[PDB]
Amino acid sequence: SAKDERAREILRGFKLNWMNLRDAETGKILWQGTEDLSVPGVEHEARVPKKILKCKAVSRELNFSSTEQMEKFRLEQKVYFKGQCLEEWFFEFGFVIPNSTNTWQSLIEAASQMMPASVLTGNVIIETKFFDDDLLVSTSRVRLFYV
Ligand SMILES: c1ccc([C@@H]2Nc3ccccc3-c3nc4ccccc4n32)nc1
Ligand SMILES: c1ccc([C@@H]2Nc3ccccc3-c3nc4ccccc4n32)nc1
Repeated sequence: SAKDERAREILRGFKLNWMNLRDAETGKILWQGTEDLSVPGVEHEARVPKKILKCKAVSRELNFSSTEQMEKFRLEQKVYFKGQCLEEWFFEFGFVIPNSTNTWQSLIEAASQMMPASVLTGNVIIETKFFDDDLLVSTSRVRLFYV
């Protein structure tokens, strides 16, 4: 369909350039990277400090480029533990200018009692879906290790 084709054009023009995660209370950077963890079809991996699980909230900065215009760029993310969804998060960025580069800041609040890092590590998958409005542009997964 015309929509399948537009989703592929948007994905072809998209890159996640860099990202970081901070403790929202202190501001300190807990994780950073420059690889595009949203590329579909391969399982990505990330190692995060275990103490991130004790944060009341984490702030994310996500820097991305897009050749295509988007009217309502947004994300749906699911935290899966051994295949079961524990939490779902929704975030909206909105309009994206064609051929722009953009930094998107989001706050992720903890929900309700966290299992220990040693039980979670290697058993959490974050599934990220990027949309333009109701159009699914890509689905990607990162497996998390807590260190
Ligand atoms: C390190 C850790 C988790 C991710 C994961 N995976 C992601 C992949 C593409 C874009 C954003 C993320 C991301 N946002 C997160 C917010 C809270 C917890 C995990 C989150 N992710 N990426 C790198
Ligand atoms: C604050 C906000 C969200 C979470 C969230 N909450 C989680 C709930 C169940 C399993 C894993 C997580 C989780 N892994 C994370 C890796 C990086 C950042 C946040 C992460 N989480 N933890 C503290």
